[PDB]
Amino acid sequence: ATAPDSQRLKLLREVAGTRVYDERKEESISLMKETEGKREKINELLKY
Amino acid sequence: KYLLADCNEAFIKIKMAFRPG
Repeated sequence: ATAPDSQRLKLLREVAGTRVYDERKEESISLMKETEGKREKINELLKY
Repeated sequence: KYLLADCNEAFIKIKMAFRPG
């Protein structure tokens, strides 16, 4: 009851069942950006 | 990653050449 509001939002987020989706999406974004760098490298070397 | 790899062995195979001199 005396726990402040941030973990209240986390609690209701877990009740929604989407407590998975955050760590999934920021797990995805890092791999997304590094593959952006890889594919950009592919494009300059493709020109080569 | 595998397509990046494919591009890597592409990089090796394009650089070869034959000079009898």
